[PDB]
Amino acid sequence: EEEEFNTGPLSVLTQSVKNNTQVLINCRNNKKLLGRVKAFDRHCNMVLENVKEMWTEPVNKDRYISKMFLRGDSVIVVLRNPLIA
Amino acid sequence: MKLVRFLMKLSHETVTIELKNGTQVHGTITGVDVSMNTHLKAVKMTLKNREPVQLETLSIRGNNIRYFILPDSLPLDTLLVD
Amino acid sequence: IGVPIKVLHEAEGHIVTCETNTGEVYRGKLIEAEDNMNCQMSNITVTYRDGRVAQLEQVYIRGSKIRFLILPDMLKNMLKS
Amino acid sequence: VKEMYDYQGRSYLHIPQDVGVNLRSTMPPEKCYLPKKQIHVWSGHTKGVSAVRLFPLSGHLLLSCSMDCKIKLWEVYGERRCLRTFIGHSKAVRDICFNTAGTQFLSAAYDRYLKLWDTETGQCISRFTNRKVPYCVKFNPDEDKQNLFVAGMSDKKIVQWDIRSGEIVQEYDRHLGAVNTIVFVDENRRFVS
Amino acid sequence: KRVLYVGGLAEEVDDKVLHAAFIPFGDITDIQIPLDYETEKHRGFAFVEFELAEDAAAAIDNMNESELFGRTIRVNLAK
Amino acid sequence: HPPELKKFMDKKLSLKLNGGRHVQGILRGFDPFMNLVIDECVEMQNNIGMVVIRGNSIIMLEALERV
Amino acid sequence: LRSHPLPETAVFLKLSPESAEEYYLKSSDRLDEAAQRLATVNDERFVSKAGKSNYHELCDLISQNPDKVQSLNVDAIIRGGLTRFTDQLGKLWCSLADYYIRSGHFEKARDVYEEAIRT
Amino acid sequence: MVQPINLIFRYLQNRSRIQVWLYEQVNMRIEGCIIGFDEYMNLVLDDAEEIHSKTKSRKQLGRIMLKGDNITLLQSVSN
Amino acid sequence: IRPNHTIYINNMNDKIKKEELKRSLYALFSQFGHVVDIVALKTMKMRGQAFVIFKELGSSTNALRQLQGFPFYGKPMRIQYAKTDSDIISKMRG
Amino acid sequence: VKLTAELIEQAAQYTNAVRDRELDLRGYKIPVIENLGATLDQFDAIDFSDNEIRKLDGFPLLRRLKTLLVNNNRICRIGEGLDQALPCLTELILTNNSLVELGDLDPLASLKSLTYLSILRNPVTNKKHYRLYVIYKVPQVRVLDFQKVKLKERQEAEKMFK
Amino acid sequence: GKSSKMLQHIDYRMRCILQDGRIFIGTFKAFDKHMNLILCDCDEFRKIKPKNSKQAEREEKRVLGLVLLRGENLVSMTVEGPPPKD
Amino acid sequence: SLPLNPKPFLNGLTGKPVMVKLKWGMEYKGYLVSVDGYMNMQLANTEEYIDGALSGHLGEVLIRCNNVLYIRGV
RNA sequence: GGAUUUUUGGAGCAGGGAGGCAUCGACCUGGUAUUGCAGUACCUCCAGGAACGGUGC
Repeated sequence: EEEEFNTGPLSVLTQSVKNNTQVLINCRNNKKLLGRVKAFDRHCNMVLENVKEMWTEPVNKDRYISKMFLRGDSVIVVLRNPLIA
Repeated sequence: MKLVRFLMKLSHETVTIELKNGTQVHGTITGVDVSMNTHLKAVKMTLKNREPVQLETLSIRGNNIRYFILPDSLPLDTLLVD
Repeated sequence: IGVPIKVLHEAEGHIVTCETNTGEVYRGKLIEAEDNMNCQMSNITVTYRDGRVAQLEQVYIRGSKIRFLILPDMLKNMLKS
Repeated sequence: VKEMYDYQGRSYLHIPQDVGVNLRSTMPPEKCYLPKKQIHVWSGHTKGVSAVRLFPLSGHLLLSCSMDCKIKLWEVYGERRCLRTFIGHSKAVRDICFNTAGTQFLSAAYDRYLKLWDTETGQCISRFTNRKVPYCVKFNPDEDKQNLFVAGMSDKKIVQWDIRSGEIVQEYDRHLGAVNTIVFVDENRRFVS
Repeated sequence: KRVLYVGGLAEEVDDKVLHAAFIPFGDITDIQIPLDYETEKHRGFAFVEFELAEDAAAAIDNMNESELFGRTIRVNLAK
Repeated sequence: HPPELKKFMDKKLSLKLNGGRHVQGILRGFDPFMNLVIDECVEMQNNIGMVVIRGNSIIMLEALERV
Repeated sequence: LRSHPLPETAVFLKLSPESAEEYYLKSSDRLDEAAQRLATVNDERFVSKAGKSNYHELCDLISQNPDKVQSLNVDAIIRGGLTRFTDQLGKLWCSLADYYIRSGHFEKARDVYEEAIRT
Repeated sequence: MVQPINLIFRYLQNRSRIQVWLYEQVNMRIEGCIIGFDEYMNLVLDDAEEIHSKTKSRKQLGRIMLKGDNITLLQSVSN
Repeated sequence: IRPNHTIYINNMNDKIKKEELKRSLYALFSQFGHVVDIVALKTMKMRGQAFVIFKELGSSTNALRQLQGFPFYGKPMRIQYAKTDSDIISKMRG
Repeated sequence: VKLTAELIEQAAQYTNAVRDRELDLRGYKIPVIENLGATLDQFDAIDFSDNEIRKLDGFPLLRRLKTLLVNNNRICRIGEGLDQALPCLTELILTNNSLVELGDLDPLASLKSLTYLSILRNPVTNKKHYRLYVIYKVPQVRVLDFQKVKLKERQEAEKMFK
Repeated sequence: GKSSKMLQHIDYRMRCILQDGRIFIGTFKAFDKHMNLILCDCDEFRKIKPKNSKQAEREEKRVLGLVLLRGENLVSMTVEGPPPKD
Repeated sequence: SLPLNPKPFLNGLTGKPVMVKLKWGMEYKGYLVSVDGYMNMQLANTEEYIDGALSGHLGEVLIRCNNVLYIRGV
């Protein structure tokens, strides 16, 4: 199982936790959560730090959330990048 | 690993939860179970496009949760230990 | 096996009302109720979302696509739990 | 007992339907298993069963041969019920075979006779003669020729019988001594005696 | 859960006696007593079906091991 | 478990599917997921022949025959 | 019984009068209902006494004993002993719960019943 | 009785061109030749097409693996 | 053609929609006894016709004699006993 | 043989030939329509044929009742608050009853959904202008006595009685 | 640990919120793994949950009776009133 | 081909340029790095095509399995 | 005592916008065909009418 977290597509999350790097999460709510992965699981539940939530309403909006838990079903996409840099 | 276990440790914390249907829930956790079914007390719940209502107790089916906003104080590194 | 499920099986042979996930409302005799809530019924009255009614002899609805069921009050009198 | 008919008119062969899994079922169920636990005694027979065979298509029914001159059908699902008994042989029944479609049924006994049966009534449809005791008998597998019987005889020969005529179609004399068993290596085309 | 088994019935007990003994718990829909036609007497047991399962339950609790016609009876869900 | 559908085998049926979609045809078989084989199927009308309906998307069925 | 059903649909004091006037086991349940209604005091216990006059009954009386524990004491214990069930240890459990907080010479008497043959 | 999975196995063997009804999307359907499939009804389609019922327009796809999540219905087409 | 539970009607105005035809047929024929079912199609073959099935046979005979040539939606209906027994009757009998 | 709750509870209940839920109250010799509350508003149709009812009245509020078959009774009068207890009454079959005066049919004007009306074999039928009178006073009817109410009849009924 | 969080509210009158946004108020008598619920003397509300709305408290109320709700379509529950004694 | 199944097809397509359509109509073109048992998908040098038009160049991307409509090699 | 009849779950996420367009269906006037023994998407055709009904943007 660890092997599948380590080398499979979830290695994106595994890599973000290890390097304390930022990732953008496109989300079902049409919102995007930008931050660092403290923890994750099979379902893509996550505990996130320094989250910048961004969305639109046209008007763009954002808000800072230091500490939060995301239920993984809401995940559409998870992006790793030269974002942290 | 199983992050629901982490949430199960948060009894007596106060949190804000955003629901899948947009509803916002602020209250004190009395219990999270294995299905992430969450139970609270002293709850101020604001359905999208209403003024808040206060409930002494509220019980949420786990699947209907989008995300929890945790106390800034929360010592995550402690809670992530098993 | 769940407590509500046992009570559902108890309503077999009684007149029950069923609303689907799409809000169509089916009233008639419950012939068979499966464990997963799959429902065989007969001599139905169906009331659509526009309000109109129709009549059907025989129906079978998948459990997942049921929102809820109304059972007789004859059952109410499983008080142990 | 009082079997007669079941349900609303369903035969004691036509549909397996109730049992977990599916009789129509693809040929390989899965990676196979070996059993420890025994479920049904069955009995009925006061003498050792001569033979046991399942049912054409999928194991819906099971059929047994008694040396008490008797043949019995069974659920084959561990179910208590034995369907309809058959009686009509003088001496112990040696072997049997089923109609590929599954409606007819054939038995051979040491009484020098061979009988064609209606699996749905127990009716002795036809009896085939000849002096020699008949050992293993098969029914042609091919859809085209369900009609032909192939009977192996103690007296060297194998004989094809036209079911409709009841007459001998084709004798096979090449073999020496007794014939024990006949299979079909490829349906219709060949068989190994 | 509406049908009860009732055993340990004395010879004098019949469907009328059973109706009278169990009706205090609730309405009854059926009472069956298997008979031996060679003797014309019952075999010592019967099945009593209540209209409501809750009533059948109360009957089991109060009638099991109770006395009827001088002897102890046995009462429980039939199946 | 199997769905209890043997009663409906080889009968003409009216199938309400998600998306407000409706088809009619003869039941030729099923599996534990309630996936169906429907023969002589008609989209409600245009004839589509023998088809597979995934049980997932089956809302309701109604017999057009007496069972 | 249908009149009792329509009266049940009508159903609280006057309904209790209609029920008591209507009043085998159903009358006892109606008596327990009269006790639950009257207690909503001692008069309800009197209704429990009339319910005892109606006679099951033992169970109901035992329940009533739970509602008023220090109310009658030895008299309540006598009501228990007067009942007469052939086994009926559960009553011994009731006396046991009564003694956890009661004691006295009476506790010893309760223990003595305990000596009585059963299991 | 024909089992649904087997029908598919037939579609596969036949190389009949197949038209798929998708879940909760009526304006588009998918077409192709089933080359293989799995226990989840996930399909490998060849020379596949998006079919716009509204626009009468076809989008050319080639090698497609369609998740079974989307499958409402499976039909065969002569084309 | 012997008396039958089912009556065959022809010479009916085929412009009436099928569900309306069946409902008026039911209404009209209810006066003689319970009508179990009505079979009426608009195919070329079957248009302008209907089979009305009654629980009681006496009801069918009374209907036949009393409504022969009754003006229905403009035309005089022609009634006769059906050639065969209705499937529903055969199932209800055996 | 009063129409009672007990009577209704043992009465044949079924899905009729036109696919509606119908209650069978035929041939009981009922004289007065009463106690319909016990049907619990669960029927689309109620068959009261071959009884002895005198007045079409006495109904509770029944929202699902759409068809009333009242053949071979003794109906001589129609109650005045019928729409208040039967709002969706769409079909009324009164064949072979006792309505004698055109004015006795007046209460049917208040049944807003009434579309199928049959009054055959009633003395009232032979009264001069019976058809035009019904058409003008109960315009919501589309089929009268199994014949289509046509435009020309409506106009003709507009002249007379205007 | 305790499993009680549902069992506590059993027998109580409960306000249950559905996924479409309906309000089911009934006596909470049973539940299960899926949160399929058994609700006695159950009514449905659509427009409001009253907190003493001076105009009226009740619009689009429907009496249902004995209801079994499937857990799939349940969102949440709060205590509405104490158990009826009966 | 002689039966070509979902799983092998996807495995053959690892190391290759793919495009994934999601149920929601977004499209993502990139090199398929890997897939897992649940058919979650990992792209590199991802690009986003919405309305079939290049929207955003995104880099390395995880797509949750339940979102996927279909995958195409391209 | 996490592998298909409970309790280690296959769930999940997604709806407002505006104050005409597209499709489906009865439908209403005239006139016209059809007279046949049935178990049903729907049911003649021809011309005219829709300040009709539903669904989506």
